[PDB]
Amino acid sequence: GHSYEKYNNWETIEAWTKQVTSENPDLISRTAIGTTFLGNNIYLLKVGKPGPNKPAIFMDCGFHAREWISHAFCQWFVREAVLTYGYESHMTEFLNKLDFYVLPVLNIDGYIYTWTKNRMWRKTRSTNAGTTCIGTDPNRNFDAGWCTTGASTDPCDETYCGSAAESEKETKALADFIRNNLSSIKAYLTIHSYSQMILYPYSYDYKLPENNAELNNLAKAAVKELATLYGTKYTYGPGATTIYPAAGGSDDWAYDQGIKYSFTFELRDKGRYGFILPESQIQATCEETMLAIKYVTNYVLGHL
Ligand SMILES: CCCn1cnc(C[C@H](CCCN)C(=O)O)c1
Ligand SMILES: [Zn+2]
Ligand SMILES: [Zn+2]
Repeated sequence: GHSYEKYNNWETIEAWTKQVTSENPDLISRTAIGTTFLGNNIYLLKVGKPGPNKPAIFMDCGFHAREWISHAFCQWFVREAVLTYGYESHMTEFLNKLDFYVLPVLNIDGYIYTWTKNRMWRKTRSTNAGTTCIGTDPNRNFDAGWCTTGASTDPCDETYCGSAAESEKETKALADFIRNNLSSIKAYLTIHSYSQMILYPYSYDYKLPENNAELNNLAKAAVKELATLYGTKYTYGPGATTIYPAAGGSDDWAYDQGIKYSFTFELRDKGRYGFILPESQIQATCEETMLAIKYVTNYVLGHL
């Protein structure tokens, strides 16, 4: 059975994508945007009250298999949408005016692998020529400074960028969906863990986006909002001044497509538990993260 306060295996998440859709037909529709290396359907939930020509926000979770709190967060976001639509002013305004494309688990194959064999798996589960080493880092596989600094050319590395940009079925599917819906997607949010940061572009080169000042003040404000609940401390900034290079990211790629609000969220903790964040922190982590995501959503809605 599914629980929003526990980590759910893929079979349970997949069943939940179907059930949450059938239980909430006037707010949610489900599609499959492609299949993974292992043939699993990559489900996408479109959350919002259907209406003519609505702007959208795209959010994905589970790029990196071991970052289980990310997968939990996408599910919590849907939980919140369903639960509070009609019961709280902001969420119902959000669902009435915007559509949210929520991709709960991008790297399904890796996620399954973290449940069956290796809790610390990160990459996809595709095969690489000339080696028995498996997988490509999906967040080094986008066409954004592809395979430059911070992305490894070695297939045995955790940061391998793949044989080519969009070599992975999962990243090709995501990129295809975004390119096909570029005129409506106004923001791109990608959920990861750990380290408690809100990043924005650029991580493939030492350069700053043209709307750097705007993104910095929004990230700063979202960090402040997140902290109000439990005092959790996040850092933020463009990759260029905040982290070491990490070329081939989807945030940078989405931004270079023209999606001006493109953010990577790295959730709890700061390293005590790292990727193995206890289930007892799911609720609090998701609740505080909701405050930042809603802050960003509200901002986007006011900046259309
Ligand atoms: C200990 C935290 C490590 N961690 C895990 N996941 C991430 C997300 C970044 C995003 C980089 C900007 N595209 C990355 O893919 O490197 C960081
Ligand atoms: Zn990650
Ligand atoms: Zn709540």
